[PDB]
Amino acid sequence: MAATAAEAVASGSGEPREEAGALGPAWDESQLRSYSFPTRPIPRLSQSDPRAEELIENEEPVVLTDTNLVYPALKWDLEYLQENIGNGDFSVYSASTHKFLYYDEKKMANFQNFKPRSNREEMKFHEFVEKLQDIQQRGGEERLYLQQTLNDTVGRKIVMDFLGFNWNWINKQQGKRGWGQLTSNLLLIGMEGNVTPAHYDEQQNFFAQIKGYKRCILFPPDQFECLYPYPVHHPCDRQSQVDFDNPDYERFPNFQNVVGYETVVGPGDVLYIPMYWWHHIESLLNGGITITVNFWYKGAPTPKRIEYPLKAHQKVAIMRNIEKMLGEALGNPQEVGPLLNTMIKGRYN
Amino acid sequence: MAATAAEAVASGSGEPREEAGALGPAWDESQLRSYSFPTRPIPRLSQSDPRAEELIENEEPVVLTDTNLVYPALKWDLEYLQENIGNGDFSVYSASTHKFLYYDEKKMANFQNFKPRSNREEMKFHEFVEKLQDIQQRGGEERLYLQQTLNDTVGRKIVMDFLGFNWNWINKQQGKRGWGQLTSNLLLIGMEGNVTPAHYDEQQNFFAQIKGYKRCILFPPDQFECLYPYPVHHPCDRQSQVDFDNPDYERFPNFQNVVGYETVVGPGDVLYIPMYWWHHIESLLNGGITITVNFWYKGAPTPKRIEYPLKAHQKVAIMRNIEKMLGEALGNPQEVGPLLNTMIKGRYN
Ligand SMILES: O=C(O)CC[C@H](O)C(=O)O
Ligand SMILES: O=C(O)CC[C@H](O)C(=O)O
Ligand SMILES: O=C(O)CC[C@H](O)C(=O)O
Ligand SMILES: O=C(O)CC[C@H](O)C(=O)O
Ligand SMILES: [Fe+3]
Ligand SMILES: [Fe+3]
Repeated sequence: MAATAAEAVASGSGEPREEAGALGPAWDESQLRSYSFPTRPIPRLSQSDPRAEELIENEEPVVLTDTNLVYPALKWDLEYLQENIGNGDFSVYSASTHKFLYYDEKKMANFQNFKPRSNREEMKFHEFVEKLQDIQQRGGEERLYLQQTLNDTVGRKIVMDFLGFNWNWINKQQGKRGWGQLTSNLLLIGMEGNVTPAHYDEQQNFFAQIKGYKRCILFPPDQFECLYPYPVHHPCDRQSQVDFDNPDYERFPNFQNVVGYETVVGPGDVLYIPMYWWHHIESLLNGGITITVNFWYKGAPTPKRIEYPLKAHQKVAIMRNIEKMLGEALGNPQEVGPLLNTMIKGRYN
Repeated sequence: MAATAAEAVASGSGEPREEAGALGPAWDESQLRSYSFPTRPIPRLSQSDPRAEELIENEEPVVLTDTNLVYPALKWDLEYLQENIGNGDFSVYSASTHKFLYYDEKKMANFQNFKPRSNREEMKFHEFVEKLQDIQQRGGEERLYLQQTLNDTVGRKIVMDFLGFNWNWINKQQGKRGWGQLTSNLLLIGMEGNVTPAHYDEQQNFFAQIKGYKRCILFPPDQFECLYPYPVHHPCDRQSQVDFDNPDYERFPNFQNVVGYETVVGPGDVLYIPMYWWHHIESLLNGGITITVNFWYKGAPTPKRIEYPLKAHQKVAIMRNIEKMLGEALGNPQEVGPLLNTMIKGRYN
């Protein structure tokens, strides 16, 4: 029965992997939040597996289990980083809810009726750690999520760890895919339960898990119609307007058709998040703090002769450009919507 | 009472003008079709009136009563033209209904499920006149509408009449408005009751009435949202999808808000139809055949520095361009609609 046959391939992250030396289940289902949509698993392969190379060349997610990409960082933890990360400033987001929706500040100018559910604040690593402890011991509920690009200002031992990354492997990946340069490395440290809502990036991403576990739920670019991203000029550009915890099927009917790809990554796993793929990321409930470092690369330059039909991500690119052009022409982003409706109502719908 | 005050300025063409020498009412109300929308009158002025110049400079319709634009052609009629128009071919449209919706043949390729309610056929003027008589005496109901650009091939006396047009006046109009060159002169001869459905042109137009009477109903460019033009790639591009005789308020709800500008033009009147203004044109019921010659001019070049806010016609221009671009990018016009809906549903509506 196809219905049942399907209810089966809709595993999710699957049965929890077992830790070496019989240290028990890495994590368990009750640590995962519950959503309204189905999900099949992202393949977990070895970098030496020809399949893994296949998925990447073909822009599909895959978790590489043995890259040693950030092997030297697997020793990182709060104590170690405070002693060696530097006296530099670290962007730290604070929020009331478990949801840390990203917002673009340079865009906060066009939409003033927008109020951030989470606020940013610069800190010295020890401050973040301090504030983390107050909350921790005082049993508070304020959630924090440090997210900072690793810059010229980190300490000596961190720079050392950095040099020990597996540049041989990734550089070859950058080379074989024609990608552009590495644009940055984002360091993320969050509290258990922290959620990064579904959104997509215009960067190729190698997501290297370091400490703790993270459940990653991705959606292919062709599910744009089911995820309803905010307007291109809105601060939450690229983020989904749908609240996965309380989805509004009236406003977002096609979210009822969404199908995800998930997996739980841990210390040493590297998840390839292809450019334009939506991803929702959550730190397992009661799993402790999580540490991750990503590698963002500019995508490869678009082929000179366009081949048809277009790939989903090229249509998404086209839609974004229309919204931007219209923004410039009308001289005001607020008017994009009204003109678009006028263009389709009774004509294309 | 504003409601009443308004029910009054909603005259229409107004009281029928009286013919010189007490020859009676030029025409009467029962000769006008009945529609669901209100209309105020287009001003009837003298070319020497500073107001007339005001409306034209400001791109608003006006009927000039004394231009002598086509004074020499006021003698034209079927007999005269057959003897002097030429042996050239004349495009003649035939239709079952009184509505002569224009269709672009070069575009009939993308929409094959489109069937012309009226068909074109080349003829020698005498043929058109012959076919006109058969129908006429045989009491048939097949309607014909000759519409042909006046070309290099017209007879000597017609070329003479042409030279006697008031080029001094119009050339000065072309000059003062910065318009481009005269692109053409369309000759129109239709049967009583013939209707040209609401549509807009991307040409400045001086509409010179010659024989018979025509009721002209125009709408400002900012009523785009009430008139629902077909998709830009459709054969009926620029025409309204709304059937003025049987309007579908379900599909076209805003047609309930449409307000027209009308007038009845006769022998010697010249109606200025500004670029992008919608116009519906009908030959009075039982008024005999009608003859008109238009003057189409390219519009003036768009100012180098764009001033805000945009004028309605600039937004219409913007919408058309979006539809065309999307057509090229997707490599197929049929897909424009689906992408536009995906772009607005749950995001901008
Ligand atoms: O100073 C900051 O926190 C921003 C650093 C910037 O993202 C970079 O290093 O390129
Ligand atoms: O790990 C998170 O919570 C956010 C990850 C971020 O979206 C990325 O693209 O690396
Ligand atoms: O030959 C025809 O009927 C088309 C003539 C063309 O419109 C022109 O004269 O520019
Ligand atoms: O007079 C007609 O029936 C059609 C007139 C045509 O739309 C024009 O722009 O001159
Ligand atoms: Fe991301
Ligand atoms: Fe026209």
